[PDB]
Amino acid sequence: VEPARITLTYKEGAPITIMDNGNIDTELLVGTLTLGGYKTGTTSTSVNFTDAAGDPMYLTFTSQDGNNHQFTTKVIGKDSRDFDISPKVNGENLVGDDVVLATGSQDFFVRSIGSKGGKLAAGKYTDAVTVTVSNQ
Amino acid sequence: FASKEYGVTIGESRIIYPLDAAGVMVSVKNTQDYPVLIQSRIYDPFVVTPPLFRLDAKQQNSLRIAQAGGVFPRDKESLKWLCVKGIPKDVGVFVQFAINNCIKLLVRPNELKGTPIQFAENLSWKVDGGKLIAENPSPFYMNIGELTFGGKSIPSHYIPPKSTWAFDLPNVSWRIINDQGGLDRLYSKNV
Repeated sequence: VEPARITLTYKEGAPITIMDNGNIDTELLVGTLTLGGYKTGTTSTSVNFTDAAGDPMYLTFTSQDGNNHQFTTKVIGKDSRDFDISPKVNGENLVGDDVVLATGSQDFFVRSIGSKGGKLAAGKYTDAVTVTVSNQ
Repeated sequence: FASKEYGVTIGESRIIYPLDAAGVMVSVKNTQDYPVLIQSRIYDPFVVTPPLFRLDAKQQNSLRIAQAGGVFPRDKESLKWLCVKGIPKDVGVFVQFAINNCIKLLVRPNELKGTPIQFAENLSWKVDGGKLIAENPSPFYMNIGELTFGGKSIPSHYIPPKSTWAFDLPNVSWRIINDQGGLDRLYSKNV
């Protein structure tokens, strides 16, 4: 019988710098997630990235200096014919229809949106993210 | 650019749980170079033992899944999920991940004649309300692993026992996944 192996590799993106007004740029590639091991046929709706903030469709990053500076990110990817697709993030998809994941592995891009409260401060921001895959 | 690796392997991709059996065993491997806590949950008529335990780098252990209570239907299969989680000017971003690897726990009466692949061909199809609808007259989940319509790939889903499921629209072709987790033969029908 066939094991259910799941792997993830996270590659960090370029350094982020706050600009002169206090915003980070939007659409910045925070980093790249490669999901692997799943059996061909596994679909985008069967992958759910969750975090403690639990904001539907976004992963929330929080400062570690006790001022609760936050920004959000989306998680998105491309299918074989270049449609934007996305896994569930806190239970909901931001873009695309449900699709079969690419054979072998699928890359997803973690991309900055913005801060709803705004002015960010320099320092370290973190998130702890669970990736649930529901195997067929 | 620094990378971080994560991985959890379950020794099978589905559990067929004979209704009223004492229990079954499932192996978990931590395929990584650091220790993890393995956190196992079912989505309490089943218990997973141990629900949380330390699994050292590169090690494998076994979970016991045991029916401890729960009444369930005697003419049809039932479905639960076993989920196994491995818990490991500048704006510095630090993210940690954890994989939660989920598989089907199919509760199956012993009495039911045959297995799923004997009934794979019995799926019937209609188009309605902008949707492609499969009907499953068997007592088993038909866990479709590959599905096409008009020759275009459709993201698959199981069809529940004695029931239906509805697919968005993109001749029907499908393969179910069998009890050993392999892809089964291709069937094809006009709607």
